[PDB]
Amino acid sequence: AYTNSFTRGVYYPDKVFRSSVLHSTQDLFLPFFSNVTWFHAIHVSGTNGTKRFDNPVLPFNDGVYFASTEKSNIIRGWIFGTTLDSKTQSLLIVNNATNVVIKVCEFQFCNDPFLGVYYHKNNKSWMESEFRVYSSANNCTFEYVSQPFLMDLEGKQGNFKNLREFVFKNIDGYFKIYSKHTPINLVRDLPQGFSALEPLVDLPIGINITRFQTLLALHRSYLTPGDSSSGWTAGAAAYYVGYLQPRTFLLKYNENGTITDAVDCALDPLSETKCT
Amino acid sequence: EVQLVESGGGLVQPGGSLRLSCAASGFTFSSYWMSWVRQAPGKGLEWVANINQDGSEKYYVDSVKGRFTISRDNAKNSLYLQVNSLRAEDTAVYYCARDWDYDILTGSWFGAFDIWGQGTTVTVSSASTKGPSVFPLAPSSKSTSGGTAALGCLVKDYFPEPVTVSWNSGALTSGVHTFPAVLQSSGLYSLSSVVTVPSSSLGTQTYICNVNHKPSNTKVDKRVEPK
Amino acid sequence: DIQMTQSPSSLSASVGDRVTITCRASQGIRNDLGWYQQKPGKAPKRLIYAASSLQSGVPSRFSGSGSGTEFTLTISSLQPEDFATYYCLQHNSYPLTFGGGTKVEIKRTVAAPSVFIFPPSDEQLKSGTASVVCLLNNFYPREAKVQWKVDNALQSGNSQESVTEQDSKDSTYSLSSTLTLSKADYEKHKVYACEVTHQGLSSPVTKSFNRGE
Repeated sequence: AYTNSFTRGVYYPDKVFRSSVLHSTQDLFLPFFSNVTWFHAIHVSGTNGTKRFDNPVLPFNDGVYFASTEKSNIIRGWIFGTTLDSKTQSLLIVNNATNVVIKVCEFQFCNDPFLGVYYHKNNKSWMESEFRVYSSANNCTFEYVSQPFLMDLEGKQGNFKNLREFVFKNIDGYFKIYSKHTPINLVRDLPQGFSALEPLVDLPIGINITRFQTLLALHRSYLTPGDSSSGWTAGAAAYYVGYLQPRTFLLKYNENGTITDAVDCALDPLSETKCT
Repeated sequence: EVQLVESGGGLVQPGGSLRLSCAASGFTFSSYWMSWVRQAPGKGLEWVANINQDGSEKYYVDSVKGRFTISRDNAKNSLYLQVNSLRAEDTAVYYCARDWDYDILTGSWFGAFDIWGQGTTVTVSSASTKGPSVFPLAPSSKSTSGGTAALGCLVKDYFPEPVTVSWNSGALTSGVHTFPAVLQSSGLYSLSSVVTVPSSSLGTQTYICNVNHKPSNTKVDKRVEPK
Repeated sequence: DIQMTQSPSSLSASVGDRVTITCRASQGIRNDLGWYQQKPGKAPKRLIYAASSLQSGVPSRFSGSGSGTEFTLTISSLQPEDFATYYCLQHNSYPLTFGGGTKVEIKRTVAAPSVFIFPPSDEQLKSGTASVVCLLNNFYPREAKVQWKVDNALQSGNSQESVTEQDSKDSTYSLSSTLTLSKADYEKHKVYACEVTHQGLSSPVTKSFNRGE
């Protein structure tokens, strides 16, 4: 499935503050009105149907625009690296429901890594359970841990309440991450609207990463038996992936220093004039 | 052949509870999303809830959230909309409805509702069930030189809806007008049934109004006479 | 979310005439729109899906078109069966939303109402309330005015009215107006009159009676 990412994918090119100015820059951005691949989730049980739990590996290319909508925090994290063989260092960003953890280590990943949570009937609480991202870790260059907040453990489907936009690109060894969180009321596709992605982290990994893959989580309620047979729920969530390309953009800085709008001068003849 | 029937309904007080079932037949139940829809009396259609084929993903309208639970038994071929804790606004009719096409298909018609049950009525109110009083509306005489007379029955203070009105059994259909009931200030329902007949028919012809109010389990036959 | 706004809210047309109800989406729906036909008490029937597709069992007189955000349901040759409220719906995104609904009515020749008034039954008076009823029978168009006068005094807040659905055969409407009073209040006054104005009438028709007559 394909959707159109109308305006989205714009993040601040740099730290520099500007005001009431139009600053042109060339950086890797998602093109406007680009075509985005749509991935869908509802893990398939033994029975088959519309159900799909898509955890494919995707190309890193120029960098990846990642967007996800979540009813119930299905998507735990991502993997970045060439092989993911445990041959070399790779990036593992996962939220183990308790904290965000980042590890560079040479992890061994399973064929189909995923998370699962299980809920016991005796106690009414959703806790994580099955976790099979990595067998073992090799040497580790860097490790990071983050806040204690919790994530949505159950497979609850409904209008997508939240939107989390991320841009991953590694330039010069630096793995840059940008993000933005907003509430949304829309199941089908990305909302049409413009918003920036402020940079959260800059990691010095300096590893060459060819490809990446997303990680999802399972959600089990009390009713379910713990087993891996068919007691698990992937949830409603879906995510989108686009690819950045070197383009020129005109960024409009407001008085605040926040960017209200942008023009993709590559897009249309009207746009081309705007940059000039 | 293809039929879906709602069930449950009935009146219960506010903060009440009801479990509307919906039995389906005539199609592969497990492959289609189902949907509750309500129509308050006087109001327009409002979608309630939907459930996906697997029964996992469920969606509700905001007003309902927490209050109603949409369940499913593909094996059972039934819908189950569990309702708690009822509010006055909640009064309405509930239809369970088929989506069109297969839930599987990428081209998804599931939102289109190709089949609907008759509906079930849920009334939320403090009033108790009460049978109606039936009063005759006697005809005027020599109202006009010609002879056209109108007569009828006043069915008053009954709760809840519905009520059935017939004349001379099924026998007299023609001029009959049974007006929709109106909620009175009291919170009880009132209505009138009328029929126009020839003035000459007065005395010669028997006119009996037949009122049946199922909830109160009451039946009444009143004969209307000139006076 | 998206709001669907139909127009017009109501219309009246003659039998064979062509009727066009439009529905406007606040947001670009694509073609995720369906149309439904509903009769007074009865549950809705689906007319069209995917904007153009007719559903099985529907006559070709019904058709639906659309492009962009605006969609139209046209009825090429209106029939008497067609009386109903028509609603558009957008399945494009959640939540599913229906338009306000457009009431269609069969235009017919103007007809004046027969007017009758009924005094309260003796049996009713014991209840303590008195109900005075005024029947307006078989008139077209639907707009009809009823004023109540007790001893030539205008009344307000005391009355309730009800209107029937348009008649199958006649395509006419009927109305009932109920004036409710206390028994005590009722006994107080002599003359009860109901006055009616309608396009059909050249002069006002008023029927009255005297209490205890």
